[PDB]
Amino acid sequence: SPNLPPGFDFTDPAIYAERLPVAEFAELRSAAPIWWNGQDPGKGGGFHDGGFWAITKLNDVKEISRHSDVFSSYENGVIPRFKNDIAREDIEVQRFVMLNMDAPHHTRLRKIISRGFTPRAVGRLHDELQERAQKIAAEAAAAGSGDFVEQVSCELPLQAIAGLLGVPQEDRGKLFHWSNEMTGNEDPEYAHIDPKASSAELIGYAMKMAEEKAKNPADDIVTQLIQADIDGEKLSDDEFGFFVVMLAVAGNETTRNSITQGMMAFAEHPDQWELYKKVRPETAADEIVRWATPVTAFQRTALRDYELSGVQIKKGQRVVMFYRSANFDEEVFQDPFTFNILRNPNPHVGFGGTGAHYCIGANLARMTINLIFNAVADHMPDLKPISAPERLRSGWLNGIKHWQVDYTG
Ligand code: HEM
Ligand SMILES: CC(C)CCC[C@@H](C)[C@H]1CC[C@H]2[C@@H]3CCC4=CC(=O)CC[C@]4(C)[C@H]3CC[C@]12C
Repeated sequence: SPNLPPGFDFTDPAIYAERLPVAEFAELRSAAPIWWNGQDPGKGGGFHDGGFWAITKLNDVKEISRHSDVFSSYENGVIPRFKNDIAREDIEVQRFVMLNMDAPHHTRLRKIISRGFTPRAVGRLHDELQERAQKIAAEAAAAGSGDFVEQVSCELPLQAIAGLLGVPQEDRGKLFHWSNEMTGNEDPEYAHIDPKASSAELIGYAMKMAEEKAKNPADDIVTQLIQADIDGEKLSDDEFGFFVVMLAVAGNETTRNSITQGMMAFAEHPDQWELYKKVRPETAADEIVRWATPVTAFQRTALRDYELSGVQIKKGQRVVMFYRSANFDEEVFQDPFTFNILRNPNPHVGFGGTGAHYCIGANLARMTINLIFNAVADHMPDLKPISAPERLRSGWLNGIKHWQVDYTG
């Protein structure tokens, strides 16, 4: 049996508020790479099934991710932890998010939304995003010091997703705050905010945008979605609203945490920061995503009994894929605990295990990361931290809320 504290739960948001449980994941990969993480009644983060299988090795993450015929996103959704008292209907409403759909309906909605994330569509955004990155870093730098998360990390992904959606840059703050409220609900900084109401506020905004784009269509996702046809029928209001929920959250709660944690890594590894500033290599974004693993974990539910790496998984049981563990898998990566911005091949699973749900934003994310680090290297090459990062209290999202830095060092 692995050497862990009795009752230890790898989805416990109390851990992530303080730290990433790196030695605990390392202990599972060594001792029990697929391991039954039991959960006491009422302590299941919204699930009441006694616990789940912790999946810690990259090969097993791929096998689950790539066989969605067996491992369902729809049955319990993919988020493995909510507040302990969330109502089951409030988990099930998240089946209106494409991330939580299975084929065939998943297939139809993904085919539509992917039309706006083609490699040449993303490549067409380069100059715009570059111009924004330089402005963001110049403005942060002129302030001398401050919160890197708010001044640097959040802006470029937030502008990017607002521009893609068709949100006027003037209302971009609204998306960001609603996304933070919906994903921060277990953190004391978001105390007294009902995430259901924040979802409803964003959805209401999305419906205002749908009326705006119905009269004034434009080259943007809201226009695309309200015009979409599935075999003759428009997206339902529920699916349209939750499309914007999903996109606002993916846009505002992933890339910014890779950027904060990439800069944390560069502060800890000055060797790699000098190399980055000189060469600006095209492999840096992927090492930043491996090192940052912005999504710690997503889950699936077995639709039939299934043998995985000698372990018998039962129909109806949850498997929780710890990307944070897989991205440090000693049998995959040469020196996983070395931050190496030249690492290649780099078969990390920051964007999941591949298969039907693979991140549609991955190339956008990598562009965003490269553009913002080039701008930070240009405008604040000697930045240094002032105090420790403040981590988000979440049992699946690996967030940095705030991080005080001196842009001058
Ligand atoms: C470094 C940044 C990002 C990370 C680490 C990340 C990570 C992920 C992960 C782990 C998944 C689940 C994949 C799976 O289950 O196989 C996913 C799905 C998805 N992501 Fe990303 N993401 C990032 C940025 C973005 C951005 C910027 C957007 C869009 C603007 C985006 C849009 C989506 C969408 C729509 C899905 C659902 C795809 C589906 O279910 O078919 N992501 N992402
Ligand atoms: C990487 C991206 C694709 C991830 C996107 C995950 C999104 C869809 C998830 C993450 C947290 C989820 C929210 C959790 C809080 C919550 C409680 C409810 O009672 C209503 C639904 C909401 C408001 C959920 C809606 C769907 C959200 C916003």
